[PDB]
Amino acid sequence: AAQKSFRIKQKMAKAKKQNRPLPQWIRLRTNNTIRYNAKRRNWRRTKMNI
Amino acid sequence: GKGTPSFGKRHNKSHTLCNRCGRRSFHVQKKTCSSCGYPAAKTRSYNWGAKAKRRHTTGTGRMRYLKHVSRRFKNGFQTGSASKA
Amino acid sequence: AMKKVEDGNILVFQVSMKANKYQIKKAVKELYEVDVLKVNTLVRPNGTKKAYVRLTADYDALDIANRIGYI
Amino acid sequence: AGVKAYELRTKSKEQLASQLVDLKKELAELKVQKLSRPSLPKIKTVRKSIACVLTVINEQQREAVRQLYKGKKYQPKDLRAKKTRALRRALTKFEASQVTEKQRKKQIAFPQRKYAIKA
Amino acid sequence: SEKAGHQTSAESWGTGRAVARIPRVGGGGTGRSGQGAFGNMCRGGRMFAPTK
RNA sequence: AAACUUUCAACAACGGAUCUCUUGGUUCUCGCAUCGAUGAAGAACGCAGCGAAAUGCGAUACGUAAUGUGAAUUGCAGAAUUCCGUGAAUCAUCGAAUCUUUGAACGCACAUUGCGCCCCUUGGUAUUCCAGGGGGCAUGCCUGUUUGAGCGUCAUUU
RNA sequence: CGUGGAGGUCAGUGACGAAGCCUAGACCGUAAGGUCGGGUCGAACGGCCUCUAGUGCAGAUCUUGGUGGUAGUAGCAAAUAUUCAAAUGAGAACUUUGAAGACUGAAGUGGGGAAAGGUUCCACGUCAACAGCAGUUGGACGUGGGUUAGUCGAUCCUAAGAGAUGGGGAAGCUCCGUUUCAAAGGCCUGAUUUUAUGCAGGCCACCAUCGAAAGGGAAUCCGGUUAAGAUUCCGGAACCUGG
RNA sequence: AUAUUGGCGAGAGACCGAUAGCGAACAAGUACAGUGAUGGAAAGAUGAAAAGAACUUUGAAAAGAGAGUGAAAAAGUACGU
Ligand SMILES: [Mg+2]
Ligand SMILES: [Mg+2]
Ligand SMILES: [Mg+2]
Ligand SMILES: [Mg+2]
Ligand SMILES: [Mg+2]
Ligand SMILES: [Mg+2]
Ligand SMILES: [Mg+2]
Ligand SMILES: [Mg+2]
Ligand SMILES: [Mg+2]
Ligand SMILES: [Mg+2]
Ligand SMILES: [Mg+2]
Ligand SMILES: [Mg+2]
Ligand SMILES: [Mg+2]
Ligand SMILES: [Mg+2]
Ligand SMILES: [Mg+2]
Ligand SMILES: [Mg+2]
Ligand SMILES: [Mg+2]
Ligand SMILES: [Mg+2]
Ligand SMILES: [Mg+2]
Ligand SMILES: [Mg+2]
Ligand SMILES: [Mg+2]
Ligand SMILES: [Mg+2]
Ligand SMILES: [Mg+2]
Ligand SMILES: [Mg+2]
Ligand SMILES: [Mg+2]
Ligand SMILES: [Zn+2]
Repeated sequence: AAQKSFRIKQKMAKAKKQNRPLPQWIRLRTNNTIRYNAKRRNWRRTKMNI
Repeated sequence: GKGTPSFGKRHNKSHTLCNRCGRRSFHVQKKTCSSCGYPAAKTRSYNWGAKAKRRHTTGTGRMRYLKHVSRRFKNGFQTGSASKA
Repeated sequence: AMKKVEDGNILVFQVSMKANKYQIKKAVKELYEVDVLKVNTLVRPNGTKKAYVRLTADYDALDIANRIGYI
Repeated sequence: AGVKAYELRTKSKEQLASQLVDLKKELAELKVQKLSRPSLPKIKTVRKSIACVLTVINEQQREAVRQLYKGKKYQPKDLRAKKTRALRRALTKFEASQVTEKQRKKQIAFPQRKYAIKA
Repeated sequence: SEKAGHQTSAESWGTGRAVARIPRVGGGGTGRSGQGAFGNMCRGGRMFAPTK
């Protein structure tokens, strides 16, 4: 949809920011259990339903 | 071919985002949220949907104002400020 | 953006979403006492408002660039 | 470093506004360097100074208006007590202890005496 | 707890599909869909004669 | 006779049972009574030197002010004068403030960041046009003020 | 006979190895089972007298999880089809360049769009997984860059319709109804120029709002320009609305 | 004087012990499917301390063989048993 509403574009931007792997230095912190960004999204595997 | 060949035709959205719930359940041709019943005054919730109520009841949000009520009650709603002993 | 400056006499700024062309115009005019020709805006895909500003011939974008402090 | 509230309390409005604009200017000038320099923690002190200065301004203003309405009723809807809803809507002790003439007379006549049973 | 193993909406698939007649959870696409519940033998189902 | 098949044993495999742990859960008892038009519960979007989440926060944005404690935080660099001190801390406490866009949601609407109106102020040679800033404009209801309407009706005029 | 827990007792056992696990090694009982030696391991456990129970598995097309024989088998065969040399690389049928042979044949395998998709676009590095073979390649992975309007659209009007207010039903969430049984207003003109604006006038009956990215509608073209943007930028030349 | 699976603050158990116990001992009402009402998971444990394997050698590289820390690498981030 080339003609899209501002709210949709806002969601677009947020998703684009969220799509990212871990800032690696997290894995060094004390008592860290995080391993990978389990909530990553990909445009071929899981549609947004918005 | 009522199955797979038909499934190719579905490209017109019926529900979109609710200004209140933000769940994409706003049936447009009726102008009504399914989850919130947005245009209506009160929230749309029912007693049989236990999990439904549990997914939205109080305490699952930020409680931007309710969190400090207990603190204020404990301290008796004092006014003024400390005294710098 | 750097190319734009020394070629088009253009400055590039990121501006708060609530701003509008009038507000950018007046703000630049008083922040840098430069005379502005026109303002041209858009929203980048990351949700920030990018504004190109074109200054009249009486001023040099490059000359004020290093004065602002980035070059 | 940064500014300290206790000596900021002493200055007057004009000095405050001038200081605030100086701090904003310094913030922008430091921000522009930040994008080229890989890392630059001096943001924190500047922004906290902004916060402190604005807070001092706000206290000064509200104190002034509080004095201006001091000692007379009907002061604005957000300077009085934000206790609750119910507490605001309940009776104040003045009327809560209001009693009819008949009741007051009867209580004065026959108060509950204080007695004991040993002998 | 009284509500043990019942906070769901399962039901039987009935015969004819070469599976057990245990009631099973609906839905789909989440790994939990299709397993059993409500049974003393089901994983995560209620116990026998819940202690009162 | 080998290979092949089968059984058992040692070692190496696949798999995570068993054993032992537990900041969790479950039930019982005791005490307390505190949400919201001064804008609640809830939602969206944003905020960090280096962040995706959880947690915290609202353009004063992992926070400001106030009090107490009295030397840190930590994954890396930085800050150190703040160390016999109106003073570190993602500390504790918490009475002062900010509180984006929303939300019963309140100028009119909303699949839009749409369209109004009033007051004060600033510039554009301006009461009328354009623009910037600040403050305003819901409904039902109660008491009161002010202005009204009806041959419903009273008196008084010529 | 055995199991999870409880009261008592053996001043019970143990980092000089408790619990568990393996052992065609041993002993005891008809059995349920118990006991020992050897290896492995690393932190608690047992006997006896009593108490209590969510207490003993082969099955239930049982439930969850795991793994086989089948088997390196079925198979990987529509859309006419590929070939030579060089370059790159450890590696080349599958990457690039050149050379050749081909097809789509303008109701195209071409050039743009609407619904939807949401960074796939473009650049740099890179191949653990994905592209049911390969892979130096990619719509994959990692780090970044990129979308510019007075004139293109939305917003503006109304259609089929939806829907407040005045009102009337219903115990009630709420239902009807759209100019309806309503006291449903703003408009010009001047006046005063203390002065904001009532005080002078006259006018007018309909009477909210939403509802089209293909209906109605004010206005822009040409050349050039990037890795990616253009009727949006640059250059030149115009037009509309409001004052 | 009585009720109370909600809220807030406390105290306990002949309760369960990671397929049990709330569904959730973890970034759980999250990941995920459905237009929607709704449906809804899996996943706890190296070691006292990272001391998380310097250096050599074969390999394009992943890796391997040595060397080394550790009481143990029959603990090597595919980490107790
Ligand atoms: Mg259709
Ligand atoms: Mg439809
Ligand atoms: Mg634009
Ligand atoms: Mg054996
Ligand atoms: Mg042993
Ligand atoms: Mg141990
Ligand atoms: Mg049983
Ligand atoms: Mg069995
Ligand atoms: Mg049997
Ligand atoms: Mg079976
Ligand atoms: Mg064959
Ligand atoms: Mg074959
Ligand atoms: Mg075939
Ligand atoms: Mg044609
Ligand atoms: Mg195209
Ligand atoms: Mg393959
Ligand atoms: Mg391969
Ligand atoms: Mg591409
Ligand atoms: Mg209606
Ligand atoms: Mg319209
Ligand atoms: Mg034209
Ligand atoms: Mg293009
Ligand atoms: Mg031009
Ligand atoms: Mg060992
Ligand atoms: Mg071990
Ligand atoms: Zn909703």
